[PDB]
Amino acid sequence: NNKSWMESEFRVYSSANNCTFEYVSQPFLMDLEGKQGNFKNLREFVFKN
Amino acid sequence: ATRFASVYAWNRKRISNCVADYSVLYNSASFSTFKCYGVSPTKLNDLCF
Ligand SMILES: *[C@@H]1O[C@H](CO)[C@@H](O)[C@H](O)[C@H]1NC(C)=O
Ligand SMILES: *[C@@H]1O[C@H](CO)[C@@H](O)[C@H](O)[C@H]1NC(C)=O
Ligand SMILES: *[C@@H]1O[C@H](CO)[C@@H](O)[C@H](O)[C@H]1NC(C)=O
Repeated sequence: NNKSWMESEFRVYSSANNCTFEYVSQPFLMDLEGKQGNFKNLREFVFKN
Repeated sequence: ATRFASVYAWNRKRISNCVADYSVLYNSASFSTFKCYGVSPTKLNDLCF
């Protein structure tokens, strides 16, 4: 009906309590429409604590 | 701000991930009581946490 792709469900954690930190970036508009063909994005990350 | 919280229900706000200025704390000498324990009252702008 609504010709668009949008996130619907967040099923990561049931609840949170005694939290410590939270940060939210500015609003954006990413393209969630399915793309067919050879890969066009490669993202590399390194995490260390 | 215009309103504060109650003594028993003191409102706690977590300050972090933001650029901080402590000059206004002592520049405006409109506070009857201003006391820092374990931290220099005047050197608030020369400390990190
Ligand atoms: C389309 O968006 C409207 C507006 O929120 C919503 O009421 C409706 O349920 C949506 N339909 C579908 C199929 O997602
Ligand atoms: C993040 O997405 C979830 C699920 O769509 C939504 O409930 C929540 O309000 C969103 N948060 C922000 C800051 O957009
Ligand atoms: C939150 O967790 C920390 C880490 O164990 C603990 O020191 C603190 O007392 C907890 N706070 C509450 C309100 O449970």
